[PDB]
Amino acid sequence: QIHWGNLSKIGVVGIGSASYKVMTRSSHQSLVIKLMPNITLLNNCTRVEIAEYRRLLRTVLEPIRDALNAMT
Amino acid sequence: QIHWGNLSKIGVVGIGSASYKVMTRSSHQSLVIKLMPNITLLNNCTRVEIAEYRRLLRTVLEPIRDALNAMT
Amino acid sequence: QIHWGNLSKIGVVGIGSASYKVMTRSSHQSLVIKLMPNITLLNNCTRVEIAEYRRLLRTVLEPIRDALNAMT
Amino acid sequence: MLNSQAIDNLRASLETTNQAIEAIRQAGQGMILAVQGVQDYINNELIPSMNQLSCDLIGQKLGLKLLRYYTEILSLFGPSLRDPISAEISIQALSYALGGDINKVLEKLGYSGGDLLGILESRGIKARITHVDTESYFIVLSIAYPTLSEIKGVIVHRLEGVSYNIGSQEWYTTVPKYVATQGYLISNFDESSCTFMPEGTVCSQNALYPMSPLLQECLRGSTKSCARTLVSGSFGNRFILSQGNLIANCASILCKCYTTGTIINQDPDKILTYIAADHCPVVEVNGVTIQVGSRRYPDAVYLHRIDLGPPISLGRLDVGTNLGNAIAKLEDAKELLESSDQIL
Amino acid sequence: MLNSQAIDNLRASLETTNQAIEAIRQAGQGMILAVQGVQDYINNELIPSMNQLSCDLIGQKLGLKLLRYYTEILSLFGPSLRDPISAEISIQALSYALGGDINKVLEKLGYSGGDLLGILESRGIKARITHVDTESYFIVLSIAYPTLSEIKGVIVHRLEGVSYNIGSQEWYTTVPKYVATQGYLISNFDESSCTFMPEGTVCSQNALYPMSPLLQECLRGSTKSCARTLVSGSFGNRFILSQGNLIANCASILCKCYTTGTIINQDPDKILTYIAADHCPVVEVNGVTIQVGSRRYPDAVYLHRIDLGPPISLGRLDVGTNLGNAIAKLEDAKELLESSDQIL
Amino acid sequence: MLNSQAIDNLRASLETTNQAIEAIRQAGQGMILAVQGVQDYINNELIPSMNQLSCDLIGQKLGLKLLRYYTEILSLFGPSLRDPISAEISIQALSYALGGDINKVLEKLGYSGGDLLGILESRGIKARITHVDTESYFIVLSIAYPTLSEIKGVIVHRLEGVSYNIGSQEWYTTVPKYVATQGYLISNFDESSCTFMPEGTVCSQNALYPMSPLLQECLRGSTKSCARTLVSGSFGNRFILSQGNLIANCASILCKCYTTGTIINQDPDKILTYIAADHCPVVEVNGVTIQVGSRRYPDAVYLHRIDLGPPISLGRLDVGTNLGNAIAKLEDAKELLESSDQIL
Ligand SMILES: *[C@@H]1O[C@H](CO)[C@@H](O)[C@H](O)[C@H]1NC(C)=O
Ligand SMILES: *[C@@H]1O[C@H](CO)[C@@H](O)[C@H](O)[C@H]1NC(C)=O
Ligand SMILES: *[C@@H]1O[C@H](CO)[C@@H](O)[C@H](O)[C@H]1NC(C)=O
Ligand SMILES: *[C@@H]1O[C@H](CO)[C@@H](O)[C@H](O)[C@H]1NC(C)=O
Ligand SMILES: *[C@@H]1O[C@H](CO)[C@@H](O)[C@H](O)[C@H]1NC(C)=O
Ligand SMILES: *[C@@H]1O[C@H](CO)[C@@H](O)[C@H](O)[C@H]1NC(C)=O
Ligand SMILES: *[C@@H]1O[C@H](CO)[C@@H](O)[C@H](O)[C@H]1NC(C)=O
Ligand SMILES: *[C@@H]1O[C@H](CO)[C@@H](O)[C@H](O)[C@H]1NC(C)=O
Ligand SMILES: *[C@@H]1O[C@H](CO)[C@@H](O)[C@H](O)[C@H]1NC(C)=O
Repeated sequence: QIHWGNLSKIGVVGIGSASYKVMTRSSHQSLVIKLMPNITLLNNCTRVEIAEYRRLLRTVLEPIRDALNAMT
Repeated sequence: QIHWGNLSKIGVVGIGSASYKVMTRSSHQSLVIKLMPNITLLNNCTRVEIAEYRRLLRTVLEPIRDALNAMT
Repeated sequence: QIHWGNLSKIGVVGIGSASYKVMTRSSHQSLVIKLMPNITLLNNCTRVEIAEYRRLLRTVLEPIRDALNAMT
Repeated sequence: MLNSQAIDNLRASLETTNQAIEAIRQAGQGMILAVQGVQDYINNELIPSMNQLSCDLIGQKLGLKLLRYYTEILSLFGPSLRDPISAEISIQALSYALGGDINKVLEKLGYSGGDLLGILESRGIKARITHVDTESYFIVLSIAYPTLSEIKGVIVHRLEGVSYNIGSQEWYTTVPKYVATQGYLISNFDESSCTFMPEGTVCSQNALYPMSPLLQECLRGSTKSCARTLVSGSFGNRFILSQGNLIANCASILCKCYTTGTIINQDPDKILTYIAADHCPVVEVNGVTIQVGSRRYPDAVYLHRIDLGPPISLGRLDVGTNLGNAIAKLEDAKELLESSDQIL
Repeated sequence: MLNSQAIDNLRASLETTNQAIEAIRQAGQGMILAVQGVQDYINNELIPSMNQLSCDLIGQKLGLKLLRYYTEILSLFGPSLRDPISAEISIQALSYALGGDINKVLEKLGYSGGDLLGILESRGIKARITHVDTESYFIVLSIAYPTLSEIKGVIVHRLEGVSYNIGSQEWYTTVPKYVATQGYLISNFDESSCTFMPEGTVCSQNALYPMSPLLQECLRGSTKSCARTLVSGSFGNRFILSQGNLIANCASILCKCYTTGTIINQDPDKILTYIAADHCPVVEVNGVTIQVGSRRYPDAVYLHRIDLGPPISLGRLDVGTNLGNAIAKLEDAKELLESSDQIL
Repeated sequence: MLNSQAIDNLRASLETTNQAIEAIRQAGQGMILAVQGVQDYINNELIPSMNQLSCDLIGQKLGLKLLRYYTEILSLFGPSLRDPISAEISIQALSYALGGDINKVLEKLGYSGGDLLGILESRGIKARITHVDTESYFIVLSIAYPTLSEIKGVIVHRLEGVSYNIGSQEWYTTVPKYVATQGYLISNFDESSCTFMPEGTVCSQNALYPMSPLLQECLRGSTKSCARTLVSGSFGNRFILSQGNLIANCASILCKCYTTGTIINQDPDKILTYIAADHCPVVEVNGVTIQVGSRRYPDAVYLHRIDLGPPISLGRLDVGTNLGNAIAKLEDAKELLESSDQIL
């Protein structure tokens, strides 16, 4: 029951209004991202291209794995 | 007119100085990003490749539209 | 020390504990990222493809240089 | 006799034709080697070269598929790969994790649509990488989902103050930045762990603690119980901007409407002056220019145009006109030979 | 007489043979033109087409190799390219800058391993782009690494309050959110520039300032010195959630366990009520439903499947049957024609 | 008698000639089938395979162009795609939205160049996705541009405190973290919604409220009016670090220059000790090792090298040497037969 009429005569105004929600215990889920898709051919025409993609993955994934081991 | 000399005899120091700017009513602009470029040929040699790109676009754009519809 | 038994009788509880570390003078290092790899052949087949890559680079790099020159 | 000359000339004429046929026979040998040389070229430097072209193109097709898959992963799980300790998840990753739709996200998490707006804007959902397997190239991502409890009847109010004049003296009222009400009750509010939003404040920790009886009287109407501050030797603020409405203390100073050029006069009966964004878009208060209206800039469009080229068109070889010509003439010699035998 | 017509008999037969040879001779040029036409088509139409296909395919191989490099740059240095003024570095960029391993990172920066966890989670390492070269297409990043000094013996404690109840009157104690202790000494703590973490608090500025003697007694056991607030006409919080344990003031209100349905009764001797997540996963306090237990959702997997096709394999042309047959039928008459001259 | 044997001699000689032409004629038909078989293989299995390779290569060219476009969009509008509610905009997207240059950005937005630095560093420009069209595949962003008003003459000062000794007693002065001055006037400053930066402070809300007369005298020189805390049973900080200069309270403790090994001895008349980075880069105060100088690490470079191979080089078929001989032999018998035919 804030009296906004009297309270504005002393320079106080209300510039917002909202409900209140407090955070309780959090839930958890595990998501597995497989970065290497399942390829069925694996011929001699794709050996070099698969290795080039694997080298891209090692550039990204290896610093993550090496940092997890060091910090834990 | 802070007396920085007398005030350092009691352990108080000044470690910065800056001007004061207060934020005011914001401006607005609309930007439209066309994620699908304008291909003119559209032959039979490009039917599969265009569909593969549209599937990539739907993976990104569809969750945005669904979230906008649900949250608004 | 803090008498946690007596403070619980007045509704005060301790919900954490940690060590204290304060930041000091920071170190500095310069990293140079070469976004245009060194290509050896540069024959007539690889002319339009290198130009299209350079157009991609200018879309990203040119706004950075212009902003740096204006703000400095 | 006469027949001897006739036979000798016939013998000489027949002898020449024997040399004539043998020359044709050696010409036939050249054709076989030429045709064999054409066939050898096709099997030695065309078929192997085209198979290498086909083999190279198959590898290029897979490499483009692989790169497009990574760009999809970088598009969705980008911040997590760069920040394995704590990173916010994307709306695409949240949709995939809980079913395949936001409706399943809302029901599984118990959100209300406006709860998700306050969680997405406050960045409450964080992902942490807990396992990386470089042998088989996958990462395990652990996602934490906030749970929200609403205290029914509690409303959080934001208070913004401005100086005011009593004659020739300038005062300032000290009030908390935030208060909370539950029906007729008023309490204090701590905004340290909260995010003020129109739909509702989401606080990670408790924010409500009681209010003293003296401050309750101030907020309930008895403004003489509030703590004032005479502005002598100091200064405060003389205007507030509140979503397109300007609340200013234009007493004892010069306020003018920069757009129309008029002077905004403070009538002594009223304490504060209220200026709307429509009556005056730009206002000067005490020499300070305030933008009350909202400027709009012309729309911009980001687009691309791709021009292709039709593939090569290799037509029919069409060398059957010369082959048919030789076929017809070979048929003539086949018939003509039998006729000569009948004479003989 | 008989010989005269005999000469004519040879004359009529021989003359046709010359015409017979003439027909196949011109048909021979038909074969030559066809073979030459085949060669012209290969040299002028197929060879230029394969070279054009090879030239086009080489360009696509470079383009794919060259876009994959950028996607690696965007993957590691993405936030810095978009925000050149200030951006956090990725875990991959940090390893590259300092040697090539996290072990080199820890020894060069003098981090304990738990210091890196605190720095990474607080986002203390920032990169600024200081130079962009457009002619040669490179950028220079300036990376700042924090250095940490640990005050040995200082422990930071987080305090959380709840409105306790004695008799029928509800009270509330005012304490700082954070305190610090060094052995037997207690001080105040300012969390403005700090990040509270289980391993330790990393503060960019100073946080320690001394505590008044009156508040020291309150924290040391003399709870009568603590500042207390009678919550009459106001309201505070009635429960605290901390690490899966709920601390609630269940006096004078109705606390019930939503799962089991039982009513939680507070013994009058005890002040606060402690509820563990095992006994009750969901609790209702004063009509508010609190989730104290942790829910787990089924695991999800993000994966892709790529299906390819075997490259084409053109077989051998294999025209040696007809070509080989002609070879047998060509030089078979070589001796037959030569045999005629021998008897002559 | 003589002629009769000669007629039989011509009878046998001409008999083989008719058989001789038949053999080479049928061998000629074998050549036609051989050449036709070459034509069929080229037309039915090389041209379709060439066109399929050309058709597949056109698709791969478009797929790379489309993927390069998305990577450019992901590079510029990445955070907005992942966070459609509120994400910061790129320096590249800001340049594109307002014309095509930063000079147009500053003119249209009315920024000073140092205002953009403050806005970019505080992340004041947000983009919100307001419409997604999944049929024509476009999105609409709504960019909000902050408007800044500068109050002339107001300077914001940041204060930092440290304990000091007068005799054997350690004291501590309580002052606000921030103060503001306007000429001779001094006010308080609330940093809750502000970003303190060297160029200036950008505050989303008001930060200025007046100062009490007692605190004004404290800051103006009358230090006896300042509120002091006796550190008895508590502790504060004994050093400050400020832009590579260390301010420390080295009274009654042991301060050592760890690099040189000398003891930093404080003159009793002076209150605080000032240590510069050059004189001592590493300092020990009360057993705490403090890094005053900034360590520089050797530069690192991120490189890539692409090595490729020239495309195949198929030469001319060059079978004209065998064709020329057959042409020469064909012309040889062409004139030889005709000249002998004149004898008949
Ligand atoms: C990958 O594909 C193969 C062939 O279809 C099959 O074993 C299965 O789908 C996948 N196997 C593994 C080990 O991922
Ligand atoms: C494929 O490559 C392997 C490894 O070099 C080789 O042993 C095998 O013969 C190749 N297969 C063909 C069909 O060329
Ligand atoms: C761009 O696309 C639109 C619709 O897809 C089409 O109407 C228009 O003609 C295209 N632009 C050009 C220049 O052809
Ligand atoms: C192109 O594809 C369409 C759809 O299958 C088909 O009807 C049409 O015949 C094709 N055109 C050619 C030239 O192959
Ligand atoms: C690129 O490689 C060539 C190899 O000849 C070398 O001379 C040149 O310096 C290199 N350019 C660089 C490293 O920028
Ligand atoms: C491309 O350059 C090569 C030299 O590598 C030259 O032989 C060829 O004629 C050039 N083509 C054009 C169209 O300029
Ligand atoms: C508000 O002011 C008016 C006139 O002064 C009067 O109702 C009273 O003083 C105030 N109201 C309350 C509820 O205190
Ligand atoms: C804590 O309470 C107990 C009993 O009331 C008693 O030791 C004393 O009051 C408090 N402790 C201290 C150290 O003051
Ligand atoms: C500053 O300190 C000196 C000596 O400590 C004192 O005489 C003087 O009054 C103080 N104030 C000013 C404003 O100089």
